[PDB]
Amino acid sequence: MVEIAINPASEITATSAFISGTVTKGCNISLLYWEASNPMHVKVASSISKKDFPADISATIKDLKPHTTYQFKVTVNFYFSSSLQTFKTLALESKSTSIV
Repeated sequence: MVEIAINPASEITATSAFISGTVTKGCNISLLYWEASNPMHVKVASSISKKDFPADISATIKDLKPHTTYQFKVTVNFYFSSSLQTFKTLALESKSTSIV
């Protein structure tokens, strides 16, 4: 009886990513993210209580492990889960300035 839209992650860096979703048709909405190898170690990008539908939830999750695969979903009222989206962080990278 509820519809959830989840978007692929954008603005992905070595240690951060931007995840978003939308609920279209007092209820809780949460962005839940975790690294692929540890779906138990699950963190919360955002928690909002909108009674107003449709609803947009966004969060720029920081402090991520470089070069690591993460997954995130959107959960409504703690039991109604949407589908998964998958992304992987970048590794650390520098400004190499060679001399020739």
